[PDB]
Amino acid sequence: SMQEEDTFRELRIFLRNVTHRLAIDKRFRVFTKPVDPDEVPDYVTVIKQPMDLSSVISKIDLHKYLTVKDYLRDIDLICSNALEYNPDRDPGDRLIRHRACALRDTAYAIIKEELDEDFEQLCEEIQESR
Repeated sequence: SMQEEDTFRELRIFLRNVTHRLAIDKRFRVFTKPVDPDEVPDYVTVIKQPMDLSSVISKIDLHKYLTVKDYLRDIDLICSNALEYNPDRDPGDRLIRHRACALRDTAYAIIKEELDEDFEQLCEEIQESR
């Protein structure tokens, strides 16, 4: 129905806004674009599902997210990829992991405060009906 398509449009608006706010945060610069093959050639061999905030924006616009839970799976993937690829004790790896955790925690915190649970449940129920 048109009411359902309006629901998903509002969802995309909400997701674009959250993603923007993450993408403009200086801490999260490393997560705004794909890892560059030239600089890190073993990346695509170790990490089987690369993800980044630019790809998330593209996915929003392609209607790939019909719930906030589906969006959060890709925010979680950005974070888990960073933890997996950079697991060592040195300061460069520890910094990226701290930033990855902050990206995840920040996204969840924005969503906890600004997503209406009945809106999410509506999206879930429409998604399940398809």
